[PDB]
Amino acid sequence: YPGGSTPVSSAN
Amino acid sequence: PTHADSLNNLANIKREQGNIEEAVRLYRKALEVFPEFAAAHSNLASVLQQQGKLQEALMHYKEAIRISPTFADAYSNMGNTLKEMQDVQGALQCYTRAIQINPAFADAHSNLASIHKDSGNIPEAIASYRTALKLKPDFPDAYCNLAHCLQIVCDWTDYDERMKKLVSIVADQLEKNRLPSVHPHHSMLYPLSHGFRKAIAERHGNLCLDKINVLHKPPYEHPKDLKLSDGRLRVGYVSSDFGNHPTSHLMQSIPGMHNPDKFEVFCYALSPDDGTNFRVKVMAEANHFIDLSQIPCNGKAADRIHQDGIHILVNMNGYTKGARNELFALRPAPIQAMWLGYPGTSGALFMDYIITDQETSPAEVAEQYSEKLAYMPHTFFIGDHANMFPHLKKKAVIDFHIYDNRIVLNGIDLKAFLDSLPDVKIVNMPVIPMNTIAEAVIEMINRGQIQITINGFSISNGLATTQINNKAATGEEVPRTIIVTTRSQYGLPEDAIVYCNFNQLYKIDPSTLQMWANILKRVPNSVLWLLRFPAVGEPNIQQYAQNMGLPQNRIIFSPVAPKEEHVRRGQLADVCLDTPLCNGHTTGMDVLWAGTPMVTMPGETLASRVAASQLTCLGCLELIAKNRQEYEDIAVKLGTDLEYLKKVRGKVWKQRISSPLFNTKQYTMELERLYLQMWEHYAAGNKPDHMI
Ligand SMILES: *C/C=C/C(=O)N[C@@H]1[C@@H](O)[C@H](O)[C@@H](CO)S[C@@H]1OP(=O)(O)OP(=O)(O)OC[C@H]1O[C@@H](n2ccc(=O)[nH]c2=O)[C@H](O)[C@@H]1O
Repeated sequence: YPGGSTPVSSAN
Repeated sequence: PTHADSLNNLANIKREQGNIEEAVRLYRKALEVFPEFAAAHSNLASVLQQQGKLQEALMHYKEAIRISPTFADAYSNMGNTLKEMQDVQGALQCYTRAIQINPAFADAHSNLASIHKDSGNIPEAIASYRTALKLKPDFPDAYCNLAHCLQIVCDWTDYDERMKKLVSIVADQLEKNRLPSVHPHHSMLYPLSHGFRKAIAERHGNLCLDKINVLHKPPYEHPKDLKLSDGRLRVGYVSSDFGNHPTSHLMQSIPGMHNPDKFEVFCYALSPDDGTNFRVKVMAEANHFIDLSQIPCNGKAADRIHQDGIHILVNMNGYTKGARNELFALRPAPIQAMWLGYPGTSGALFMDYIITDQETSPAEVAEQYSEKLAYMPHTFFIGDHANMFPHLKKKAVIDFHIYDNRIVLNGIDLKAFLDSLPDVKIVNMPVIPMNTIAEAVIEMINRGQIQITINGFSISNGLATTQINNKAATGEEVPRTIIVTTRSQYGLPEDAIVYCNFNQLYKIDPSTLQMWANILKRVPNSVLWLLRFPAVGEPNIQQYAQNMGLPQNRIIFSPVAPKEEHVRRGQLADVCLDTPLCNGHTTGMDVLWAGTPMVTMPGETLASRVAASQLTCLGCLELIAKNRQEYEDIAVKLGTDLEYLKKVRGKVWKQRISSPLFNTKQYTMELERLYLQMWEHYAAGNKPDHMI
């Protein structure tokens, strides 16, 4: 999010 | 010398073949014949980089550029190495420098675009990919990555041709046995046949096998019984996501819920400790926690696993960031199963099982997977919401006639606060009448104030969560204040139906937006609620919606929120419209935990069926559509037949507790049952077969 982080699945 | 040239060229093909060890040896012989051989240096660096020997790779790249100061390829390949090392500034210098030397160097433009994409600058990434494609129109890597950028921002220009182009490119690469430019983790987004998707995954598993063959490890001999482990099954969970990540947000309670009499749990982290409570919990509750990020060599790491005596090794990554599937390619364990982080087949012969379920992966469709199916009894999906977000088990509303999703309160101490109020009516949902108290809450919301006190209780504005307690904002702690959530905080109408989807925009395709527009046209009193995920997709969605006959103001965008606010604010919606191309998985558990009914249309890919499997376990078959018309009919019904909406919402609200969906203890015991099924099967000397 803005002011932080929102980790998500992502390709290697 | 030309003797050096033939050595260099032989090594190049040896690399192409994936004989990594042979290539390296020839490159070195080349440099022995002709030490000032810039290309040999650069080629050696490249195969060293392929093995993870990044410092040594850098040394030979710098050597090649020392010999040849305008060797553009060396700068570009050097920047790839720097990128893998996490040195993004270095890689930028390398790529940019390569383009100054040769502005027609397509690969360097493509490599610069990928840097822009990684940092989220999709507009700049799209622009550099287009230069790459302009300079070199047959460029599969640059085309497939451009296609993914356009997907991320919901750019559907020429969408149908793009899809056909992607299939043809993949078809051509698969025939020529090369590594396809469509990443396996993206292949459900494109209309590839199931066999192509399985083949893309298979090509990536093969990469792993090439990298470990240069180790010349002999097969491991595996335990044949449970005698050295006191009758306990040794299960090892391999993940790069033990920390602040959706994987931990789903399964962090499961290690500590294993039965110590029958199971011994080993957690192999592939990432370093990120300091969060997610990592603390898993470290504290597994029997054994091993930090394999400290052990970068896959030969030792697989040794380390094999010594622990693992019977079942659980691959929680597949082809996702941080994966180290070489570990599984080395087969340190007799049974290796894909579990929960990768929504697709690995296509790899070193993976024996995929833990799924009947609804996600019906046997009829077993051909999509290289692995044997291992059915959990309900859904294979799980979520830690009951533990992370217990303040959301109950809610109260304010009667500002009575809505369950306009002004909501949640709190661990909610009941005590309610008991301190003079007039409160139940409907079971407590309702606070519009007294002086009720106006102070609304006053705080309207005024953007962070918090207030009523009867000694702390009343927090749901938007100020990271200022009140940042660990509660992220899901690391349970909020210790009472939190107020309203439709006014998000510009949502108090007097209309709110359809929401909180997924990343890339999961929307043209068909899905058309369905959603059909739904909103039929329900004039309603809005679609979406996230700036990323914000540069917002204008494309808006435009396609307006070309579909949809005023701008029917679609309301919000920013991505911290984890707890994201889950909590789902209470404000009436209905979640799920993305059929790829469902909400984690986000589907989030929306159900808020009590919000979700309409879904299961496709054939695993990623297109997770949501329907969740609702089946939840016990809401009426929310599962068999085609687009049924999907629109279910959504329009829930937005117009308001007693039916009230009924379905109560069902979800209640069923998220009484069903197995969010029941991690029951899930951990089902998983155990399924493990012993896998083991006994193999302990009688059988090879992997389907477990139903
Ligand atoms: C089509 C590909 C789908 C995919 O990658 N799914 C994986 C799933 O299979 C794994 O099971 C999860 C790792 O264990 S991750 C992911 O599920 P998904 O529903 O796709 O969610 P993501 O897009 O990967 O991550 C979103 C993530 O961000 C949180 N969040 C969303 C909005 C917001 O405003 N704030 C916020 O914190 C969600 O809770 C969720 O973690």
